[PDB]
Amino acid sequence: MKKATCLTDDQRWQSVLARDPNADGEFVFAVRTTGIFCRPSCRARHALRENVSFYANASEALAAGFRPCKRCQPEKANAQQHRLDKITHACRLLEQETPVTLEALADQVAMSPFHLHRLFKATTGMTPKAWQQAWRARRLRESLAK
Ligand SMILES: [Zn+2]
Repeated sequence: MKKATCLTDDQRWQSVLARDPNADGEFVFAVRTTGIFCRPSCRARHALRENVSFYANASEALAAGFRPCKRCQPEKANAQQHRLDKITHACRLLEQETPVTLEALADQVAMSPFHLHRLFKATTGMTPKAWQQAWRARRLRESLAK
């Protein structure tokens, strides 16, 4: 209830230095120099540890007489933003046995086969075709085959 600042200056400065894009409700940084207040999150190098103000909500700092600074995720913007989290979702989504369309997976991610194939290779390391063949090869080799 009521998105307020942290319990101390050090505790709040943490979220600021952390640059957590999911700080929707953290605290807006008021700049006395430029006279602007950044959304709860934000990570733009502005105002040192003395020339910066702390506001619970953008409405609070704005009323005081400051200009709002966007581009720091104010509310509703990034759906996920993550290469590892994306491929992880694909790996689970592609838990079928029948050959699935490549571009189809590209449709959900809204990217080309170069990104998915590259990302999947950067994390997984092996293509989806290798996974299926891996099980078959393991079942055959497990019987002292080859
Ligand atoms: Zn900002």
